[PDB]
Amino acid sequence: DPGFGSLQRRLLQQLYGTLPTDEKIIFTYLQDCQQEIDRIIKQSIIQKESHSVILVGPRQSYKTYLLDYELSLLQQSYKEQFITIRLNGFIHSEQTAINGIATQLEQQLQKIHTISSGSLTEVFEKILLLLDSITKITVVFIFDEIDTFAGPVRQTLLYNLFDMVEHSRVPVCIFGCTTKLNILEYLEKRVKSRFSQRVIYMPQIQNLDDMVDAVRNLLTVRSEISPWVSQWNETLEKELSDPRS
Amino acid sequence: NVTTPEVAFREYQTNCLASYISADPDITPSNLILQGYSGTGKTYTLKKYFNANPNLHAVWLEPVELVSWKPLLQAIARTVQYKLKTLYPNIPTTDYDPLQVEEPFLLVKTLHNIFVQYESLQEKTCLFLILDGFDSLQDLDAALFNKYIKLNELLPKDSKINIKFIYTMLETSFLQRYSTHCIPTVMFPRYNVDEVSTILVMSRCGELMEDSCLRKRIIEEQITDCTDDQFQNVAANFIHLIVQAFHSYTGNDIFALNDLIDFKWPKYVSRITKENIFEPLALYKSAIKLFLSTDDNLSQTYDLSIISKYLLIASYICSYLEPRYDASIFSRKNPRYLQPSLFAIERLLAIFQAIFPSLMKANIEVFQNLSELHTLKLIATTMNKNIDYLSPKVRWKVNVPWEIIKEISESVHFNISDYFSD
Amino acid sequence: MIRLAEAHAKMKLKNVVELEDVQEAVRLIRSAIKDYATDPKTGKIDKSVIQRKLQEDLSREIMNVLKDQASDSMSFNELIKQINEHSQDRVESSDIQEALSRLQQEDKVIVLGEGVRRSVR
Amino acid sequence: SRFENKLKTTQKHQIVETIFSKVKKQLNSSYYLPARENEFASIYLSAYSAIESDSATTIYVAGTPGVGKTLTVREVVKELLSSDFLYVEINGLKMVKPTDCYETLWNKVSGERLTWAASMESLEFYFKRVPKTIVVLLDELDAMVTKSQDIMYNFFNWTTYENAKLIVIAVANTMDLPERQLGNKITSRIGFTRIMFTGYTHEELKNIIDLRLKGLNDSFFYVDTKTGNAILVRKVRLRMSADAIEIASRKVASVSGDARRALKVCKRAAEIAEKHYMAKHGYGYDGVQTVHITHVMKALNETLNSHVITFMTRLSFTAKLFIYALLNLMKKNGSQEQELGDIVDEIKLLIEVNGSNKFVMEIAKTLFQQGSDNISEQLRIISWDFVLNQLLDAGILFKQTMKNDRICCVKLNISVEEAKRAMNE
Ligand SMILES: Nc1ncnc2c1ncn2[C@@H]1O[C@H](COP(=O)(O)OP(=O)(O)OP(O)(O)=S)[C@@H](O)[C@H]1O
Ligand SMILES: Nc1ncnc2c1ncn2[C@@H]1O[C@H](COP(=O)(O)OP(=O)(O)OP(O)(O)=S)[C@@H](O)[C@H]1O
Ligand SMILES: Nc1ncnc2c1ncn2[C@@H]1O[C@H](COP(=O)(O)OP(=O)(O)OP(O)(O)=S)[C@@H](O)[C@H]1O
Repeated sequence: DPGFGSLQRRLLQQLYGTLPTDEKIIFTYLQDCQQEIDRIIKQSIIQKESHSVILVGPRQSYKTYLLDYELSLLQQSYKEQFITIRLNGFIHSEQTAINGIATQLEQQLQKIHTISSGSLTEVFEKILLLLDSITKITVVFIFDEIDTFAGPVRQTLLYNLFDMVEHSRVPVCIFGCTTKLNILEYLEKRVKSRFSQRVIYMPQIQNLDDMVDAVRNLLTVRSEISPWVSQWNETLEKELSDPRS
Repeated sequence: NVTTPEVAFREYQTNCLASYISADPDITPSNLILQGYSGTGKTYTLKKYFNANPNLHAVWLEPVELVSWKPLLQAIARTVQYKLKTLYPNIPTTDYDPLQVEEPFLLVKTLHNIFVQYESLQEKTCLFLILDGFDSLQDLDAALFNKYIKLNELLPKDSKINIKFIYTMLETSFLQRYSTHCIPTVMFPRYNVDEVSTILVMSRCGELMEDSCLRKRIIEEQITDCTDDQFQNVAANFIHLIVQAFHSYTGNDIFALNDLIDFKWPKYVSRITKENIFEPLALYKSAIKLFLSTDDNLSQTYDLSIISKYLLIASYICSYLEPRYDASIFSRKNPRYLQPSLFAIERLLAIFQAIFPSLMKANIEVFQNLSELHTLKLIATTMNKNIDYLSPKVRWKVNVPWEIIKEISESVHFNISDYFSD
Repeated sequence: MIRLAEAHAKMKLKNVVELEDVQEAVRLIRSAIKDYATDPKTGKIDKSVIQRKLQEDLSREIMNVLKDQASDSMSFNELIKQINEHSQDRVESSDIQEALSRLQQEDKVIVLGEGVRRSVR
Repeated sequence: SRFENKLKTTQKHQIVETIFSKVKKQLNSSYYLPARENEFASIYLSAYSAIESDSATTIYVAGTPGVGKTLTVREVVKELLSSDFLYVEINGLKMVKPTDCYETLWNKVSGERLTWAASMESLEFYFKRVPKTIVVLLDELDAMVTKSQDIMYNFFNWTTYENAKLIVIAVANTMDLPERQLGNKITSRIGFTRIMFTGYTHEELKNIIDLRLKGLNDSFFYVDTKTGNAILVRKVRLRMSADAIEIASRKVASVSGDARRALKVCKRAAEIAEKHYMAKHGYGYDGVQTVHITHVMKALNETLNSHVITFMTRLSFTAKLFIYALLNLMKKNGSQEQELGDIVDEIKLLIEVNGSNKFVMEIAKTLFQQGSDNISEQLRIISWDFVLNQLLDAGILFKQTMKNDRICCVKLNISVEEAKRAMNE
């Protein structure tokens, strides 16, 4: 029957979170944090702050998930108010990261309405003079495994970006994702000092009951797609309720 | 909504694979790990799944035919662009140089440039890029698996087309290094013996019932015209026989068996007659002389000469006799198992001149045959291949096992059981 | 074990060896050896995490029982025979005492006189 | 320049500005100074002598970041701007390659794009040929001088020339930099004329704070109670209680005494109070205010406390088991280095030392097979690979690389003591 296929579609696209952004259901045990992030990000876009921050927590901690949740949520609200730039630490070496910035910047400008031209040195100085310098566009960054930049050798790119945080009139924002709990000691004196010293640890599930409630959130559907949705959710809560099931 | 095929021993895996993969790019996860050791038919169950579901779109790569990640990237680029050119002939396109990409980020930029133009698509469609054996890349490092995991994120989220990978790997000692990513994965355990036989027979009857040699010997012997089943019976019987007789030697492989079968089928055919076709028993009792030895080998009385024999047999003497004792047990008045210790030149010459049967002092043929040996890699040097023939720090060690030593001793009639004492 | 358990039973003037009279024999033989598994050198510089988990799972199970046992009151001994005897060897049951003491602090149950043990409303 | 307009858009619906927002806005890290007063004048007169008399010298300055030295030299060369010179911020940590400085130089001299070779050729040419003073900011010199000092060798052998139209204002991190990597011959040309920058006293910190709060200290805004907007509908006032400022200055001057750290922690407490005030009234983002000591107390404590303890108190029971076993091994062998398979053996111990208790039975079952006796008899515990990794990448645990996973070593990066304490909670 069509209904069962439709309901399976709904449940599956939920269990990837691929629902439309307004329908995503974020777990309670971390709401505040994204709330904490929400301000941190929205007042960095609307009120044009320029503060940096580092999310930290183990893998599979929804870091990029919370980030893209916020960005999508803002997209429908403030479409052109900003641009987004993500430079994964893994694939982007310290030198390739420059070209990454350049290219993502140019193809964001071509979406909001010559940069990659030149050599690595030239494109780097170009992005410098471009950023460092009615409203002004804010440019939000996202780093995955930012720690890989923070090798003992250079720690250059982080330094330059935190300098942008410190100086540039364009209100920038940085969301470093990583996993090294003692991320700070990696950052050198110059880098640490540049850094706003604000790092938010991501929470973990502290109570069995919290995980039960998280499963409840995930599995539950909130509208009628197939006639069984009521039957579905009632069977759901039945099986999830009894501590002997 | 997809047609899950059926495989003789992949029921759970077929179901879970069709569950982790569908048309909808939304409910389709980013990556996937078909894991399991070589001999479980991953490259076959996956193919026999795709051929059941042709509406979707995939690309097939052979990471073993490539060598490094550079050709890997370049091949990914060229295959993707050609696959799209051949998937939608109508859309105009500007092909980007697949030989231009040399960095993992160059790949992402190129793919973005390739996908932004396909935005005239009618619906979000998936594209499953299959890497067949991402483990066996000859230059693997810790920092490659994640390098390929993360490409989902860099690429735009709302592109009309969605690249989704399917990695294939073995040696769970590798997949363990990436558990915390919690990427969905399926495992293929190796088969038991019986199911091995089942797969093997149902896959090789088509080869053996209609091969050239058996059909030939049909008319080459009394005709005894018969139905197809008689050949089925005899072939399947030979199959069960060879597998049940060589299992303990081959393990649960499917390829090794697919080699033994072809190495031992022609002779077995030769040993059939007019009568045994209805009698597998006597057929076995007649062809026995092969069922009991691999004969997979295709102690030599080495060409080397007397002076070489003595050179080698003396250079073997300090695989147990350190220079602490030689000047005692050889004067002019167990490490048989372990890897040999290192000689030094002019000790070899010493023991040689000792146990050569004052008779000889010339050393031109001696060193001549020494270089001969070193070209035969019987007494190799731990040091380099060019400066050995100086006298810098350089050690020599035998690379012949003890049986050839017994042989050389008996043939030269010199005895060696003496110098080893414990 | 045998020559020593029969001596223990000789003590207390017991005429026949019981079952709960070889147990202290085992204890005594284990006086020397209690603390090493593959390598010697006992060491053992004497609340553990695995003890935490033991108390926790006991709490889980006993709450589930007492909420499934509608007659909310039962003795500690009755409760032991209800759970600690269903299967393999009995437990200290003073760790059960700590469990129920926690359930008094947390107030998930109420001893309510030594004779029984009730839960909370 | 060209792309600057490309960052300016129009859709802006009267962004709401609350009180603490304005505060942090002037409290920004960008906009005479009290802390460095005699240093200001000293470097001012150094450059005055070097330029107004048309000579060339080397002004070395060193000290930890955040002492204002970048701002201080900028103030000096800014007052000098009003009275020949090219302020060329050659930051080694901004140079993509080490040699790239040359090109900037090689550009700022003529505006040409060639290699570093011809760059320095024409540079020295200009330094010894041109008939007759350009302040090149050698920011964070360390990066440039790492390979074999050839870079700084050049950068100062240029300076040593007499008629060289070349003043350098070098800033390094540490004082002994010229005496630990630079060549002795180089060290001499560097000279003994280096100005040191001390830390900052909490007095100076108060000064800089009230400076940033000059026009805003204890001042009045005109705040509409409906929207939370602030204008420098009730005329509210705000006081920034200088006692919290005092305690923050004291704490920072204690360990570091850095302007950046102090500014930022002040901003942090400010925005904390801001979010509390916003929550208490819910203005969203479209009588009298103060900042209690408790705000700065929280904001400052958060800059010291770690999380490793509060983290390990939240790991999976498997992880805690692993760690506790590792600690038993550390004290049993006194080696603070264990073998991985040995740890597995110890976990087996710890599971079996307790009796056949039904609860130990459940533990054994699950930890070795998630129930479902159908599949059972695991060699090493479930998720063991997974939890090992979840630890390792988290920087807690630290392991060498041998594909043989029974003799590979393992070591705690954190202190044993704090780990034990974490086990005790
Ligand atoms: N495109 C996506 N849409 C929705 N959820 C996603 C997406 N990609 C990943 N996730 C979720 O992200 C969660 C894991 O967090 P991620 O941020 O993706 O990875 P992480 O380990 O938490 O941090 P990273 O990504 O490794 S730096 C999982 O629950 C995934 O379901
Ligand atoms: N269930 C099956 N049904 C039919 N044939 C099978 C089955 N399983 C394995 N085979 C055969 O065994 C072969 C082994 O396939 P492969 O996937 O190459 O083996 P493998 O484990 O992948 O090792 P590789 O090739 O190095 S990845 C297949 O090509 C089939 O011919
Ligand atoms: N006297 C002051 N008045 C106002 N703000 C100050 C003062 N001193 C320092 N600051 C602030 O603190 C920052 C410290 O920057 P600087 O110390 O000049 O840079 P730095 O010492 O060179 O650090 P680097 O660049 O990593 S070596 C300044 O940019 C101001 O934001």
